Amino acid sequence: SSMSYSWTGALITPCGPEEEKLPINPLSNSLLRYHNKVYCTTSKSASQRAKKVTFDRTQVLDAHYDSVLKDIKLAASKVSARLLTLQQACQLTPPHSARSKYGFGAKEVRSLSGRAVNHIKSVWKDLLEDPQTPIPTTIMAKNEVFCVDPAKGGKKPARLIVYPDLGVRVCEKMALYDITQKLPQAVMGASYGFQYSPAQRVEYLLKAWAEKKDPMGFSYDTRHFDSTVTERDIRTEESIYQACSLPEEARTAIHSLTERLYVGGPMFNSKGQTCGYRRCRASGVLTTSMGNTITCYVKALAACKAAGIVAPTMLVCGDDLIVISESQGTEEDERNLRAFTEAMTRYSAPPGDPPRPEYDLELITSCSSNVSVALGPRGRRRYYLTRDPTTPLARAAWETVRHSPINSWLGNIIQYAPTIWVRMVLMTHFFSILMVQDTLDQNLGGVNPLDLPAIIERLHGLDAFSMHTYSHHELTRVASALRKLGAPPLRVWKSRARAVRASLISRGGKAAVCGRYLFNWAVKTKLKLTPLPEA
RNA sequence: AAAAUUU
RNA sequence: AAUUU
Ligand SMILES: O=c1ccn([C@@H]2O[C@H](COP(=O)(O)OP(=O)(O)O)[C@@H](O)[C@H]2O)c(=O)[nH]1
Ligand SMILES: [Cl-]
Ligand SMILES: [Mn+2]
Ligand SMILES: [Mn+2]
Ligand SMILES: [Mn+2]
Repeated sequence: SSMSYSWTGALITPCGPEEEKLPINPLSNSLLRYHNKVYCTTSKSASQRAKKVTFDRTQVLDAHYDSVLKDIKLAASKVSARLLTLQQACQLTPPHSARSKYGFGAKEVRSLSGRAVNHIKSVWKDLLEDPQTPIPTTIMAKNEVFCVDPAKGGKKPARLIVYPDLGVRVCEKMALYDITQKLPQAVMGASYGFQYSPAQRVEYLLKAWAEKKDPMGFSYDTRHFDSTVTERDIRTEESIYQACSLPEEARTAIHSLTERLYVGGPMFNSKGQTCGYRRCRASGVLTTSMGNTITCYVKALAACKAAGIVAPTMLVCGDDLIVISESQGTEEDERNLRAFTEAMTRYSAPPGDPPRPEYDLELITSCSSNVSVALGPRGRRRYYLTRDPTTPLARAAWETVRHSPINSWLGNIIQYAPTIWVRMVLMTHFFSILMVQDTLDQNLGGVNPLDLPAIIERLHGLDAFSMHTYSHHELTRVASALRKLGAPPLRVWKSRARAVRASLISRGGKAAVCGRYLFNWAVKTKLKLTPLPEA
C-alpha cells in the first residue's frame, strides 16, 4: 500500500560544498599509493540513493509479531520516565549542531541565550496545541569516505539524512531523551547491544556460544532499514513509549511528534525547495537509534519464533543483529533461516544479503566487525574484535584543506589495538609521522600519543602487546586490503616498525615506553613487558 | 541529523 | 575527537 517516498524532482543539494582530495597527500602518501580509490560520497549521488530506497511496502503481521509486541509492553510499563527541562535538553545539543532556520545556532542553545530559549518555548507550545500539522524537515546527503569496490559497482551512493529544525530537535529531547536512557534496556535486557563495550560484546558472544550443546550462529541486516519502517511501525513505536509512566505532558508531546514528524512529512532541500514527502523513518530524529533497535528487535524475535529458532540468544544494535541458537542440524538450520528471512520480509524488514547459518564464531560479521582469535604471551587463546581494514585505511588517506586524518589513525589505533593491522600498519605510520613532525607531546582529540600504552592496557589488557599467530582469515584479509589500496605489504611494515621502535627508544621517557610496549612484536628478542602503573 | 560506545 | 548503526 504505502510508498516510502515521493519526489517533486527537485535536486538534493549540498549543505555547504564538499571538498576534493588534492594532487599531493603528504600525511598519507607513504601509507598507501592508490588515492584514486579513496572517495567521499557526494550529494550528486543522492538522486541514485533515492531511486534505490523509494518502494512500496506491504507489512503483514501474525500471532508471533502480536505476541512479542505484547510482552514488550509488559516490559515497558516497568519504566517511569520524566520530562527534561527545556534547559537540560538544550544542554544535550552537540556543539556543532546545524543552526536553526530562525536565526540562532548551537552556541546560543547551549549557552541558553534568551532568544533561543523563547523560540524553543514557542515550538513546544505549538506541539502541545497542534497534534497534526506536518512538521517540515530538511533532507541532505551524508558525506562519508570509502574505498571504491568495482565488485559492488564502484561508488556507493550517499545515504539520506532527514531532520527537523534545531528548535524541534531540542523539544524531541525534552519529551523523549529520558525514555531513550531507560526503555531499550528495559524491553530487551541483555540483548540490548549498545549497552556493552567491545570487550563485553566479545565475552557475551563467547558465553552465548559456550552455553549451547551444539551452537549455530548467524547475523541479519535490513536493506535500507530506515525506508522499510512503516507508518504503522512508528505508531507502534509510539504505543511502546506510552506504555511507560509519563507526565501527561510528555504523552501529548510524544503523540504530537509521532503524528507530525515521525510518521512522515515534507522534505526540503538545502536551498528551500520542496523535495519530496516521506512515509518512513527519518534518520535524524532523536528516536532513530532507539526506534530502529526496538522495532528491529520486535520483528526479529517474532521471526525467530516463526522460524523455530531454538534457544535464541540475541544481540541487537539498530538494524544489526546476531542470533546464537541450538543447531537443529544443518539441513533444518538452513530451512529455518529461509523461514526467518521470509517472516522478516513479511514484516517489512527485508535483508541485504540473505543470511546463512554458521558454526564458527569468526565467520559471523555484524556492525561491520567480527570476533577473531590469536595466541597470547603465555600461549592461551585470546578472542578480540576486528574488521576489514579497507575502510579505515581509506579514511586514513582522506586529506583535504578542511580535514586531517590523524585523528582517525588514533581512533582506530585505540579501538582496534589488538588487531594485526593496527599494530603493524596504523601504529607504525602514526608514530613515524609524529616523530618526524616532532609532535608526540601534541594532544589529538584530547588524547596523548604517549599515554597509549596505558590507554590500550586499560582497555584491552596487557595481552594486546604480546599477541601472535593471527588467524588465516585475518592475515588473508589484511594482506588483501593493503594490496587493494596500494600500501606496502606487511614485511615492509615489520622494517618500518623496527626503525620507529629504535628511534622511539633512543628518545627515552614515555616515548621509549611506547617504543618498547607498542612495538615488541617487531623485535627478534622480545621483552618482559609488565603492568603499567597508570592503568 | 540523531544515538550509543570509546576517550 | 574516534568508531559504529
Ligand atoms: O549514519 C547513519 C547510518 C545508519 N543510520 C540508521 O541505521 C539504519 C541501518 O543502517 P545500515 O548501516 O544497515 O544502512 P541501511 O540499512 O539504511 O542501508 C539506517 O537505515 C539509518 O536509519 C543512521 O541514522 N545514520
Ligand atoms: Cl596467554
Ligand atoms: Mn541495514
Ligand atoms: Mn498517541
Ligand atoms: Mn546495518
